[PDB]
Amino acid sequence: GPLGSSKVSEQLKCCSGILKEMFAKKHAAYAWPFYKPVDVEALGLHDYCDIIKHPMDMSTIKSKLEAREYRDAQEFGADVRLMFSNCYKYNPPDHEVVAMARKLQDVFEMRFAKMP
Amino acid sequence: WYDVFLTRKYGKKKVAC
Ligand SMILES: [N]
Repeated sequence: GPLGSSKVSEQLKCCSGILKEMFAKKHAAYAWPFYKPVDVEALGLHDYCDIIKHPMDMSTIKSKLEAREYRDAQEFGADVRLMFSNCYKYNPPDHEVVAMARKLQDVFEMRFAKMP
Repeated sequence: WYDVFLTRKYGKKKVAC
């Protein structure tokens, strides 16, 4: 049968829809800690860069996706998961922000599991 | 949002909202 050529382009369209959902006001009560880079110095989190090698957040992910800086859905998903796994490394497991991260990550992973 | 006063005061995240 005929060959195709647009797997990558449909993957990234799917990714923008997932990010749009993640940014939706419906999730704001638990998504807000992930909107913007952790302001390490302003917040006095002097140990953050001792624990976290590569900070990531959804505004940065949005900027990268809209600047075409992801090759495919795998690269987009890796940054999303990096931002969550940073949260889990830095904060205690019973911290309020970890519960918020796990809830938002359910939103992401549910949709990321689906075929585009 | 973060309670910045308290986040700085204890060097761990404190949620304000
Ligand atoms: N909060």
